[PDB]
Amino acid sequence: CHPRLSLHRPALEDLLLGSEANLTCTLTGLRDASGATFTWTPSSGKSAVQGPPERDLCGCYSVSSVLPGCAQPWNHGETFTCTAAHPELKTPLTANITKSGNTFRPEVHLLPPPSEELALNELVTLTCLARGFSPKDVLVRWLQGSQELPREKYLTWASRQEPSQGTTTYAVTSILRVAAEDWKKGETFSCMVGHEALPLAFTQKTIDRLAGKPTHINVSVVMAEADGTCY
Amino acid sequence: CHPRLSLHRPALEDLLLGSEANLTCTLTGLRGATFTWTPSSGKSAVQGPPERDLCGCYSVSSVLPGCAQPWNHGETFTCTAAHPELKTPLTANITKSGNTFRPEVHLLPPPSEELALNELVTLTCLARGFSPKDVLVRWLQGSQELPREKYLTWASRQEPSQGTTTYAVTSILRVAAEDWKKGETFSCMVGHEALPLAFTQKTIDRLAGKPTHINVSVVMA
Amino acid sequence: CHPRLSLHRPALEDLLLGSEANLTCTLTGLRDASGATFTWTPSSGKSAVQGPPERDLCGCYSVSSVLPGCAQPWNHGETFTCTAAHPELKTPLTANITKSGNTFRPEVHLLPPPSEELALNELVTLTCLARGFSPKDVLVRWLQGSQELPREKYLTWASRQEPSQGTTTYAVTSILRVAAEDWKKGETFSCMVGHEALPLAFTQKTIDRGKPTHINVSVVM
Ligand SMILES: *[C@@H]1O[C@H](CO)[C@@H](O)[C@H](O)[C@H]1NC(C)=O
Ligand SMILES: *[C@@H]1O[C@H](CO)[C@@H](O)[C@H](O)[C@H]1NC(C)=O
Repeated sequence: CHPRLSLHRPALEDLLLGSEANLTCTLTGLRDASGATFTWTPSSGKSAVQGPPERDLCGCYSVSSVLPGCAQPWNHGETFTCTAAHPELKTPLTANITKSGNTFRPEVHLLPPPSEELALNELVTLTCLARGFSPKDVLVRWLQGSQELPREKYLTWASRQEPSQGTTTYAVTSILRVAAEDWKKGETFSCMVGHEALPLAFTQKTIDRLAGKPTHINVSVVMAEADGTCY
Repeated sequence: CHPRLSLHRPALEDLLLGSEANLTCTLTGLRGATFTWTPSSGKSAVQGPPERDLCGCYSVSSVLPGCAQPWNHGETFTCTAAHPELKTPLTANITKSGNTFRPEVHLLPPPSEELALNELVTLTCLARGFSPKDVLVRWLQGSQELPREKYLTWASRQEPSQGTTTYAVTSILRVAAEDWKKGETFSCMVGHEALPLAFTQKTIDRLAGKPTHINVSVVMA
Repeated sequence: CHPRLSLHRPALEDLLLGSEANLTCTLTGLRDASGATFTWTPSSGKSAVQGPPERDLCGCYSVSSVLPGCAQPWNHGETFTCTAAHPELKTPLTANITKSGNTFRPEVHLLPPPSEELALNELVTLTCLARGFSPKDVLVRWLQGSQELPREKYLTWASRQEPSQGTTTYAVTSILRVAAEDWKKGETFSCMVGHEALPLAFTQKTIDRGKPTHINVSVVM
């Protein structure tokens, strides 16, 4: 069928936890093949390698090419443009992308286990909610004590758009299931959220047994010398 | 392109609420068609009036109506289709699922960091541990059901265990702080196949997250 | 005394569990010739099937038929008609029924357990109360935790009419007794109420061991 061309921003985990930041420019809907080429406006090292094509719906050619080393121009607010010409269309196509403006930072919340899970004494679950952030890219990582847990032990959903009270914002959730003996020893668990709009690119919250559905509040205030010639 | 057919279970929103439960046998082809179910059941099917998709095969489908009871009784349905552009007549079949499990529903109180801004408070509903992945989530305020455009539910993913295969889902609802202060109640209902009464409900209000007792001691010495 | 004809309405249990529906049209009063054939105004393919002439006392052998498949036109608001022909009645008569209108949503309350029997520590009584619904049809079931109890552990009264301002509503009650051991431990219980004026066909209220907060403030000099 008829072709199309798009442009994709770099992935979030490589801009936060990494060094390299590859853009990409793809070309789908091509009939058989091409000996095509691309165009990038900053080209101080633009080894735009292509690689092999893939096979798409019913039979289609889909080839693409990436551009390495573009982290600090992306963070400074620059602009990138891709444009390709090929046999199987009349005119060259074009596309552009830029770093987003007018963003918001998330509100992170970590919730204690429900009351009826603590009685059966087998496993408990903790919930991590992030809310109200403007681009839809986000990461979630869990810790036990001060050591990171492996990725295959929890479940994270996707970022979706919430009902509107003004500006459009997003939200995401996650749950982690831990042993009910570690909750009663006094171990602490922590939830980390990384986003484009946060100051140092990560923030965290922490919870344990004494903080959350506490059923007891103990506080003792001692004031030593209230009548004591304050100079 | 390529020819391919499938069957589809009836939708849960009509198996649970009001019994008009259809059963659809679709097919992608014409690179006139027939269908035949193994229960004849008197009332014949309809042939789909043949939308095409994605520059490819002009797809046609068929719908057998009235399958609310024998789906629940445990029968088997098969659909066999035929087209001139096919070598042999194709087939598939579908039944009701075995070894099901019922979900555990929890409604969580809002976080303490949020009530100090006087804007809106958020409530969180969680359903966990059910084996067939079809489920419904609805919210209420008192007795009035809220419209669908007022809240947000996610998809029903598969949770990481090793015993068997179970699933989970979440949902949030943001209500006004003045209604939370006034003492109104909000509910979360969940519909599933494996529940004996098809629904279960949890309720919450501004109390019952409040602590049991507080001990303060000031020592002026 | 006269051989009378009547018409019923479908039972709320299977109408709310969704799988089928019935509608029965009765003639009794005299043991006559069993030429009792019955005429229904609509027929959704499968017509009426009369059973046996079911026996009764002192010659009052009844004759009555029932057609199946009356979920969708009954819920939409159709108007059904029944008439019979058996030789004693030479001039039979019309029987029209209709889904009721102007319904009210009920109010359900669960009351905690009087401390007079809580002092004795043998058993406690829980009371579920419904009030303010327009037709005289309910379903009351009890649960514990997330498991449903069998129907022989509790009793339930019938639906009386309350006298109040202007219009006519109704009320039901029931009573459950449970061991004080796990109730002291903290096991939770719940009461469900089924009605056709509710949007999702059910409501549910739970209860658990309403206490306020204790506050201890001490100053030491
Ligand atoms: C980016 O592309 C859009 C077309 O989607 C165009 O309207 C806009 O002017 C372009 N901006 C730049 C800076 O090229
Ligand atoms: C029916 O479906 C089962 C699996 O769902 C399949 O193994 C079988 O071949 C099908 N056909 C029959 C029983 O004719």
